[PDB]
Amino acid sequence: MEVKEVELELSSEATFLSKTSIGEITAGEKGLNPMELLLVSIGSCSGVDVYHILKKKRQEVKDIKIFLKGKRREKHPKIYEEIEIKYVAVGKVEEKALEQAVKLSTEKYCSVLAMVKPSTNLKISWEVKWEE
Amino acid sequence: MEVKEVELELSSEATFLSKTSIGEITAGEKGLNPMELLLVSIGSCSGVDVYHILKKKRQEVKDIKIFLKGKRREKHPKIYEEIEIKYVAVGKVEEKALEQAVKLSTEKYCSVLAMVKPSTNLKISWEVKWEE
Repeated sequence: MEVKEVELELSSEATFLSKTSIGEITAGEKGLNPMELLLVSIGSCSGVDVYHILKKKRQEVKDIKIFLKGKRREKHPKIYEEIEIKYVAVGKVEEKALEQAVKLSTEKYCSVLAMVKPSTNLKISWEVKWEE
Repeated sequence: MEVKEVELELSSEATFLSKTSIGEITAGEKGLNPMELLLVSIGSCSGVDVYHILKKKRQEVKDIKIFLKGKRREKHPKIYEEIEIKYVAVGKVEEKALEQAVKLSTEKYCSVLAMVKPSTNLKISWEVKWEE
């Protein structure tokens, strides 16, 4: 069982300097918004999967853009009732390759997404911009 | 329904520059680790709750340290089978005040934590270091 550890310490009002393996970032009221960070966590996790999968399937990736939008419940806790994720692959990428990468990631490989899926409505979409 | 939005773009191999409301951070294989970021997201979210609650209940906070440890499943998706969160309040803080803040946060206010709770075993603990 791989162990992941982070440590937070108050830096400013309701804000925390957060120590991770690569460095420290400020998260909180006056720093990176916590719920936006959750989306970044989801996007990067899945993004890592899509990148490796597209590469394994011989696609030529010039760039990968991932857009995430979350709609929060109005009452506490204000979790995301819905999360929209749109994947845009740029380069010589076949739509079928991107679809496989997205589905394997969202349904099997991305750990962050697997942890929140049961608590929200996930809407996934994707598109390719063929470029040389 | 408040809407939160972030946008990611490939920056280096399997890494993404992630645009949020305060700025951009690198998340991925060569940047902030995605699963460590989830822990930072959880810690800061809850941390924001604890800070405000302790303040409302007239406690004199000199500092707040939050330690999070996650134990991941060995098979995909490698979600956290367990997440340990330890809250340390420093200053003129009564243990009862910290307990109330932690429980209200973990059971009602923190949105990030509410989204992953159903998928893992959460172990919460706390302590105060009385300081003047």
